[PDB]
Amino acid sequence: GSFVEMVDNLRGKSGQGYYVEMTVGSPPQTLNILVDTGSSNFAVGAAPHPFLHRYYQRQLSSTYRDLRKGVYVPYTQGKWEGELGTDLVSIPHGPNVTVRANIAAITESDKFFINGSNWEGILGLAYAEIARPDDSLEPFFDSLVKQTHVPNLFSLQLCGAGFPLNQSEVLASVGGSMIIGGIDHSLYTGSLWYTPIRREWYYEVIIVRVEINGQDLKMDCKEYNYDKSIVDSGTTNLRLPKKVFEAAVKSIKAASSTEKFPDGFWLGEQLVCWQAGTTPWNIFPVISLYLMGEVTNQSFRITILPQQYLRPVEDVATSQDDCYKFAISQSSTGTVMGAVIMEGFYVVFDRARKRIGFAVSACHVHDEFRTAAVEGPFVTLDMEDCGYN
Ligand SMILES: NC1=N[C@]23CC[C@H](NC(=O)c4cccc(Cl)c4)C[C@@H]2[C@@H](COC3)S1
Repeated sequence: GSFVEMVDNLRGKSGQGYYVEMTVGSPPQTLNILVDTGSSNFAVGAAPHPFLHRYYQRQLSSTYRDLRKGVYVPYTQGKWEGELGTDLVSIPHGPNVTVRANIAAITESDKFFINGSNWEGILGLAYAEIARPDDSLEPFFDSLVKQTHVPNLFSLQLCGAGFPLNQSEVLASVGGSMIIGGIDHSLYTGSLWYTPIRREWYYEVIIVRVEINGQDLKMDCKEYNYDKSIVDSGTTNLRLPKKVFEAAVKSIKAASSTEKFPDGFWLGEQLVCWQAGTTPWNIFPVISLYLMGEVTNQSFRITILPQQYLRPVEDVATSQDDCYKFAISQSSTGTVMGAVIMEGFYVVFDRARKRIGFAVSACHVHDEFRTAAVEGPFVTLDMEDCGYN
């Protein structure tokens, strides 16, 4: 029904990530922690860094436990390195519980703590199979569910503002809700539709059809999920496999062709600005992603507006102009439905029943002519064929 104490517990924005307040150690040390469904490690800055206003101090925690194991976590656009341990951990605006949980204490990093992003750690909410160094390292949400009576389910309402937020504003604004252990009915409208989690590693789903303004992209559906499709709040953009990305950009280009933009716009590098309030939303197409249903030969679709895929940024100069970057980009690791897609929907991570549910978000950005949508059913065949092996 309602989990009031948890509503409004998030802050941030798609460009810097959305975070939750957590406490670690005895006495409690307060940190802001990235909410990240595309990884499985609870990891927190543990030594001074130019971009950390605070950090985990283990010697000040009487409940700290040293696991005496190192962990090294490199990805393409950055990396972190640190020391494993356990401690006591709470979420002040979450359920009224304290659990013992694995903490990776981060001792060295690169391009990980971004300047004035406001978070000091990351909460990987995906399954043990992609935890580092191996799956024996129990992810925070598993610890929580084993140690308390909190149901095996969480739900995310990420709220994009629709315009830029300065650092004072980003700190003062409510950025959404993470409901731990439940579904809050005031965070969405219309029905929740559910798609099966294909495999408990990332939050993996299957896309069976893509449309731009109703026009079927008409690729073999295996391309849409090559080599996987995941829901991932720790990534900004909607990321698409090279072949899908090329065909989608061609289609979006065609549909918006009454204005032409620099190639740097479509590559997500440079911004485009219009005079205050004149953004031509209507020239940009909607994007529908059809997902596999729970019922045999039944799918459903989530529909997003350019208000989701054009990400609001502050102008290079100083103007009153409304400026945006193109928040769809190329991926070599399969489809990634990031913050900008998730901002359109209430997303229910139903671990217990091995499914993800989507509903129109009560805080999604729209205009008077269109809104985001979650609709079904559609009769679709050979949907298993869309998955990659
Ligand atoms: N899901 C993933 N998590 C990882 C840690 C978090 C990283 N994101 C950010 O710092 C970030 C920055 C700005 C906006 C947003 Cl939304 C996120 C991305 C990493 C990639 C490799 O795995 C680890 S993908």
